[PDB]
Amino acid sequence: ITNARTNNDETHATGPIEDLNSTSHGREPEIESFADRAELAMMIQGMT
Amino acid sequence: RTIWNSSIITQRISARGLMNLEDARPPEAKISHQSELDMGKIDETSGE
Repeated sequence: ITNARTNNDETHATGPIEDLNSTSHGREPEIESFADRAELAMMIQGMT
Repeated sequence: RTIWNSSIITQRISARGLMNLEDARPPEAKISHQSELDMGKIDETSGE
């Protein structure tokens, strides 16, 4: 067993998928989303 | 708006609004309570 106080990346789970149920691969990217920012701060305005 | 005071937060509001939106009393303006404009005698022994 070894440790790592690391939270800025993964760099610890690597490998090739071998089946749509494979559970030990690397990491693939995700949908490129956007800002969608709406805070909750006592009379914020529209920005529609 | 998101936050909402759950109890009363206006004990230090003597007067709200000196306007005249229709050249009369604004229908939600607040003059002070008659309790805070009392001038009674003092017992001549200990102020009070």
